[PDB]
Amino acid sequence: LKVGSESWWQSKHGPEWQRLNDEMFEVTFWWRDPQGSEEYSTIKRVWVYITGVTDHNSQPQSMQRIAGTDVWQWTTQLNANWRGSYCFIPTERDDIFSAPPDRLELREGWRKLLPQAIADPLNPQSWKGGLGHAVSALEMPQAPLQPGWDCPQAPEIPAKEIIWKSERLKNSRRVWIFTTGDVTAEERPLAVLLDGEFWAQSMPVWPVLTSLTHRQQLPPAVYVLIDAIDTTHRAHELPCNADFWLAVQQELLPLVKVIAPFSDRADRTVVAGQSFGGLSALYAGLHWPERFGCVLSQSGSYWWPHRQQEGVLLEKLKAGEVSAEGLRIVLEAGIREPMIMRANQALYAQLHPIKESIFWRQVDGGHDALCWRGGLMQGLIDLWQPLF
Ligand code: NA
Repeated sequence: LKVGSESWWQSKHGPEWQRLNDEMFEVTFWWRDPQGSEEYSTIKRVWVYITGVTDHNSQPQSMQRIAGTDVWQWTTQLNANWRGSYCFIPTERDDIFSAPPDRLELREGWRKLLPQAIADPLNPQSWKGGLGHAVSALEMPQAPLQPGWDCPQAPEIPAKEIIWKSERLKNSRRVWIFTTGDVTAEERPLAVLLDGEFWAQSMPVWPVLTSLTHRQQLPPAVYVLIDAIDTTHRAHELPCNADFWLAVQQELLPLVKVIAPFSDRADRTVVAGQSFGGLSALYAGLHWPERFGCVLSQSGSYWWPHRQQEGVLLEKLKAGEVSAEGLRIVLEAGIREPMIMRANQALYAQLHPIKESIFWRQVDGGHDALCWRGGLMQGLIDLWQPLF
């Protein structure tokens, strides 16, 4: 009842929202200063950073402290269909975002601040982000269902983590092997997931796949999740790197097959990734359609390597150096990530001769795992649907 008191804080479990109109909701966020009120606290600003929203040309506004309390509060508006992740940035600095600002001023600003990002401690839905700070989930009421995520179930057989020591790549990484449905299942499709460490540890997919397979949305299957190791490895290995996929095919999969047998049918073999991983996943089906006949690409980085020039994959597809023949593809991108959107549309245009084998999807979200988690499940559902 009295704002900022223990009992008041008790009633707070993350942001609260209410409809403004048909299109928008108003949303309020609270952060509690561990250090107490103005007198006792060194905190000068708290920034709310919302993925795909905070980035998109006016001056950022801080949370404001309610005078005399440990409460910081900030209100904004969000689209009814929107879902995405956010973080708080409590900082002792007062120099960032003072000017009334250039697009590059903004980016620089957030670059300086993002190292101090934290998840909302009162939001139960928080995870270690992909960018070395924790984040929290926010979903507006009309955001679409994400298959399986609302009714996770304990895995029947927990995933096995092995170390894959690659002779070709001269490195070691974690691989997680997870099998679903009935043990005796024969000719189980294989799905390979890039950024495996994220989907194995940060936002574990196990209980969601379990849930969907139990209700026969997904066939019994073998999932192989590959650790990207770190940012540098990832940026070398994922974007169009033949040696990565030759190692995967010649060393990793034959190991996985003796531990967890799966089908050698390309037409049910899935390769799934996001950004560099989506690009990688397509690159794999274009060059080894005998092994990978199904591609799940979400927010694929089709601009690669050019951070106003076509990406190399698109160029090689234009030139007929590679064909998308013998492929089923889920191709997904968010509207709140405009440059990714454009690259994906350019690819889609190019894939015209193979247009009807493509599940083309747009989304009200950004470059954000909270959005991807749904499209990942739905994409696996679409690709495997002919097995039903
Ligand atoms: Na639930």
